Amino acid sequence: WRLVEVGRVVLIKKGQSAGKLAAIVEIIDQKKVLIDGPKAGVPRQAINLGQVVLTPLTFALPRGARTATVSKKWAAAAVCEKWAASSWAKKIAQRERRAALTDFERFQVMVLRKQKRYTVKKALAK
Amino acid sequence: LKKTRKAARPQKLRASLVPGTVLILLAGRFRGKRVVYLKHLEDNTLLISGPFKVNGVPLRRVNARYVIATSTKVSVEGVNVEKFNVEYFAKEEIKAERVEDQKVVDKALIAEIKKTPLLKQYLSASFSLKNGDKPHMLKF
Amino acid sequence: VEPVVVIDGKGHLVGRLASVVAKQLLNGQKIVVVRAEELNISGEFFRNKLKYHDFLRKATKTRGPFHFRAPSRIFYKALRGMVSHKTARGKAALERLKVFEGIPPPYDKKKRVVVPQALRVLRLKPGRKYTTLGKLSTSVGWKYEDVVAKLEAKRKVSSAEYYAKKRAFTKKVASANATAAESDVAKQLAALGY
Amino acid sequence: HFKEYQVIGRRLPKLFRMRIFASNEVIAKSRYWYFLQKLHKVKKASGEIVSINQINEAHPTKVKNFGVWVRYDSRSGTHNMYKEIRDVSRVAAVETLYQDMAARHRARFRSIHILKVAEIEKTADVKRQYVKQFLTKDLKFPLPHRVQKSTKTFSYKRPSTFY
Amino acid sequence: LPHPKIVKKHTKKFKRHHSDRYHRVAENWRKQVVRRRFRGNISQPKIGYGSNKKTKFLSPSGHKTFLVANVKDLETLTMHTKTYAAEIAHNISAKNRVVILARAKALGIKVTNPKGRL
Amino acid sequence: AESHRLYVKGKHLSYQRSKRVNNPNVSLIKIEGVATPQDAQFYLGKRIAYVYRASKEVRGSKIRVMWGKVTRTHGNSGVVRATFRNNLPAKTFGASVRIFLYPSNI
RNA sequence: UUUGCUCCACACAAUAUAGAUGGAUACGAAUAAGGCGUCCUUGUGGCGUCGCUGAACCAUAGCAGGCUAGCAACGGUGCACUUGGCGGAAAGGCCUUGGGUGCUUGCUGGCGAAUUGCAAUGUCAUUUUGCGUGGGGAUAAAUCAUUUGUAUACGACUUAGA
RNA sequence: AGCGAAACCACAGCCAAGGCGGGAAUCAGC
RNA sequence: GCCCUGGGCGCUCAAGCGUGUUACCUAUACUCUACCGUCAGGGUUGAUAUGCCCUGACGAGUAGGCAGG
RNA sequence: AAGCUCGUUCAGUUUUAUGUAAGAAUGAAGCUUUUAGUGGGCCAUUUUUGGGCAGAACUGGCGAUGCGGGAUGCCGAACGUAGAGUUAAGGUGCCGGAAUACACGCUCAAGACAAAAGGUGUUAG
RNA sequence: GGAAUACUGCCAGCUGGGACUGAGGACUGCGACGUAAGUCAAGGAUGCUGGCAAAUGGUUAUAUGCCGCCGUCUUGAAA
Repeated sequence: WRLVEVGRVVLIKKGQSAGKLAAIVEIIDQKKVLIDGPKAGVPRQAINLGQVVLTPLTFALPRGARTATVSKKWAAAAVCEKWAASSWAKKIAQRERRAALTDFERFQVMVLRKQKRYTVKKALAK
Repeated sequence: LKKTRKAARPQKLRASLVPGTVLILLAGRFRGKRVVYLKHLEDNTLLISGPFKVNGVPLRRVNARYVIATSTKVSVEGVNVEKFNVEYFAKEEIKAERVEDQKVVDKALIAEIKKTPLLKQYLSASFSLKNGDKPHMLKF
Repeated sequence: VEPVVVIDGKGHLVGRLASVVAKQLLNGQKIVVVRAEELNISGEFFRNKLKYHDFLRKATKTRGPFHFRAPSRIFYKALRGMVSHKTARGKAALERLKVFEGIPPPYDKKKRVVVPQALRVLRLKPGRKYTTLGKLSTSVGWKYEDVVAKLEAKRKVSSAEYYAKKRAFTKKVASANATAAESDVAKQLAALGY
Repeated sequence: HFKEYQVIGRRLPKLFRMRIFASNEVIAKSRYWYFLQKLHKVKKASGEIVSINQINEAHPTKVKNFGVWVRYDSRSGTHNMYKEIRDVSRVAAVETLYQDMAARHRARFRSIHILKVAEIEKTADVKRQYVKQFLTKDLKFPLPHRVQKSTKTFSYKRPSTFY
Repeated sequence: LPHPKIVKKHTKKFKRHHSDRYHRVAENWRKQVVRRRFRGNISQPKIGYGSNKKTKFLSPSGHKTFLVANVKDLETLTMHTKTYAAEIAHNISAKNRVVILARAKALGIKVTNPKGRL
Repeated sequence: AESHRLYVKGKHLSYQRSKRVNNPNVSLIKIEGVATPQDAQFYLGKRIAYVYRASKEVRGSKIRVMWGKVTRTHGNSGVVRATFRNNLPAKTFGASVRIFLYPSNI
């Protein structure tokens, strides 16, 4: 069960920082918290919980850590590598690439899909 | 009639249209087929080739607004398209020249098409939409 | 979009579900409602029961008010007031609607759908009272609830065996895909998004 | 979205000074003129606004337990009220107080007077439990019954509210 | 040619209010809720419906219809053949109709209603 | 290919109107998949075609088609206003429509 | 009623669509948790992990989709049969054994595409009905009349008879 | 089984309430 | 602050209440343009006329008055 | 409407004089004479009368008034016939054309004259 | 100590997508380009192309989306 806490890494859902990762530095109240993400370039600002979704990853961060301290802790924890290995980041990247596919790329994808399907069907029953 | 001041400024083509680009026709007998752009004609039409030997689409004049542009491009520098002109389509059953010229044009492009893998079969397949397709999102 | 959409009334709200179904019908979309006996309405049982009993006695005098007992017919009446009935456009829209208690065939062998914004659990605040509708129908005169449950119990059976067979088939397909991984075609597909 | 401005006046002297929160300088000037009559006997034509300048937060990057003294004109007279609000800036803290007053007492910009706002740098100084609970050591709590805005009209997975 | 789109503005001919319900009431327009131009009621003819001067009285063929009943009248249009077309009155016998048509064809004047009683 | 579709499908809702006044000169057309006016901006200027069948054989075929055009977006749900040289009959409320991909610019 | 009635095969027309233009693409239960794969000292159990949308899954390449050649398997699949099971809620559908017969774009080639002239939905779905043949199936019922008397204001109702 | 009118006739009517207004045809009660 | 005693369907973290922030719906209202008319100004004949024109404004309405068919 | 003749003279327009010499601002005439019709009350307001009610001195609005909104009877806006775009009032769950939009709390029965009083009803100083 | 950025206002800055409008009728006028001929988005649209012996469209019936008995009367517009 994901819980909001200092150092918790989160994904922004909407806004200019949408799709970027941030970390909770200090909780302001029940509905608003302070987040930061120097690596992603998102400026230090407060945000409401409704506009952000909590990720399952977590790292230790000093309470009220400044931008430099937040960046240093983020780099030390290497949470970015863990995020990429997560199935959620993989799905996001897959969706982005699929949406970026060209028509000729889509035709090649269809050809490869048919080739794979032939072998997969041949592998069954046997 | 007063001297209307409206000069015949030359047409300006969108940057997405470049010679050798793969075109898609949305209207006509060849609607849904993939074609290769060659040259822009004085009549504001686009000179294109199937090529004929690959998908059966001959050299035809088409309008840009009915053509969807694609990023895939092929070499078209070796094809001498200067022979074709607006007068080449006047009529005032296939003409003899229409076959030899088409074959000559396709000879200098079939090799280029075969250079890129799966490009020949890609052109041989007619483009069509599918359930759930969102053309605005798709880059084409 | 599917030619016909089947909506599962389980855990849903009568008001929002009826509103969305009517809006879709006006747009020219065919919709069918199943498991209507399990639909839910906001508020406690007493409030909903009184709101319905008072309706039965408000008079037009039998030409107007009808003491209709079927919960599916109650839902249709709820949706009836959200459509421009007594007109060709509204009446034609209602022609694309059907409501059945439980899931009778051939809808059983077809994929049902749910409305995310009409879920009773999703929109109703946790801890607040709610009405199951089935009890209201039983109390107001409905008597087929027992038979409905009895013949719906068989629906869960057989369907469970079909799900088990599909689970085995998907297990085999997943194994085939796993052993199929690392292939050149699979690697190319992964590189090209897919 | 309020804004903090410093407005002074002297009826064309003592140079009366106060802080005014308004969405724009025009509203700030009107509020300053209105407060002048309450503070003393002055009229708009008496003089002119010597200077008006917007005040920006020294550092809108720190959480501050703002202590605010606010007087409002209820339906039966005006009463002095004091509250503590946890926020990051004075502009947001005063807006939150205004929204809370409008939600409960139904007091709005027309009948709300801002007296003083000051930060609290020591624990146990805030006497309000609703703010005191957040002053403890790094804590954790869940967000049960989360929901997602389903753009599609139809859903096939029966979405769950888990977080 | 000088035959631009002739907008009739209001093609539907006006009818007397309530004339359909009562037989005795003729369809000829006559003034009296209609006087108050209430919503959903027949519109009242007014100055807004005036046709453009440059296209007033012009038939769809872009020529004015001029009644003719003698050779002299038809010849009078020799100067204005470009704009005025000939029209034979209903009282003209078929005997003179042939002569009128022949003269109009020889002078290039179009006949709005040819083949009359022929 | 089994599918030969080259036009984006949609639905016809109702003409531009108020609470009690409706102007049939403007038709509100809903396009499948569109959700916001920003997405609908791409469909502006695209020809809209309605296809219906009649028992009588018209001069060219048994099919009759109306040729319209797109004008501007409508609402926050992505609805787009459509104008036709001849307004569609009111009986087609809720019926489907064909939105072609031309004239295009991509 | 010149198979008159009926169900079928092919076969030409009218009739229109409340409105295809790839696929309604099947568990249950909770929403302060459920699945998936595994373990089993089988449980409200342990382990790895999935959600945060279908923005997907199945399919989709060929004159609107033809002819033909070669390679690898006998897999995929359009269709006529056949053994058997399930589906009574509106079951009227789900399939299952075995071959037969086309395609197979899983892979590699040879053929025609044009003239609709720069586009005119460029005509491919069935709902109902009408007329022309052949492959079978069965050949009845009701009203009046006659009358009844349980019925009976008059209708009506209830009867017996080749 | 006769012989053939008069009165009347803008047009209405099945009721829930306020702006004083939710179906073939004939036979039996007022 | 709200509750209890004191338009239809339905709505309940409202689709109720107060307030703050954006977008959208459309009157004969407003802004650009096509046309009729009235009102005002001006060009007009070493002939181009109660005519051929250019520019602007205006267009509700009973009795009543005037003008044109 | 009817002659003159001044092109300037005027104003339901706004502050200092003490109501104005205003070379303060803003906008843009006069005497006549005879010629049809014209004898209502009212919505709100004003002066603010007393004990329910009844007259009343006044200022905006109809009579002759369309149109959008309020299911229908005050707000907006006052009207040639048309094409195009933005709005007022009023709305954006369906009927009903428009966001089941965002943010702060409230409420269990409401919600689109009774407030004199009570509640171990709920949330704040 | 240093920039950056949010916000405000300007661009006689650039570059597109979409909707309606083509109104005037041989040149006289104000402007830009050019060393000059001449050109121009500069006191109102031109150039090219395709389908056609019923073409476009009109009256009418019927069904769909919305709207909705008369003259005189008191005169408060009224039943």
